[PDB]
Amino acid sequence: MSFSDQNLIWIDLEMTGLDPEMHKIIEMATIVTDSELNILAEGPVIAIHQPESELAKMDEWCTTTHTASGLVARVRQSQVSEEEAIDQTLAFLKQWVPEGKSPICGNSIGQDRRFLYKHMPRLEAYFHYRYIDVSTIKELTRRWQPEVLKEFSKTGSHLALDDIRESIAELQFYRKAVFKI
Ligand code: NA
Repeated sequence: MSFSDQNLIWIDLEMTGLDPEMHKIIEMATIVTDSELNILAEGPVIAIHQPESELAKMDEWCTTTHTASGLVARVRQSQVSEEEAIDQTLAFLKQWVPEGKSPICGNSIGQDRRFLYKHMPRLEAYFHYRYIDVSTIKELTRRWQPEVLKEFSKTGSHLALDDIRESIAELQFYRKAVFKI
């Protein structure tokens, strides 16, 4: 419909920890915006099944966070593997953005990209090599005019779709508050 090579692919992952070689993806969500950050479509929100032995690698922060959000129960119930999650996400993205054109967009998105390289390389390959990291702008704002940051707050629920929605809202806030373009 509004298929364009200027559209942006936003992605957030939840994981069993911080180390791609050790840990696993347990949730993925994607959103497509246009170049002006208008949300065009939300993609599959997928709790990815992992066996107990992988969930058992989670530290206290991960265990309490992902249990209290209901994600662990959804992971245990899920019948969707990483490959099926890739397939579903690619089938969605191909309707909105061409392959290789959108940077990866989100908060500290380098960490997510590391997990994509290791666990979902077919999905990583869909992104342009660049990064649109909203936390880059957060950090520069904290240093150049930190009082701006008191005007925006995040819930930070670690539900992947809600957090990527917050990432977009954060960048929308920055465009009005710290940008002049
Ligand atoms: Na994240």
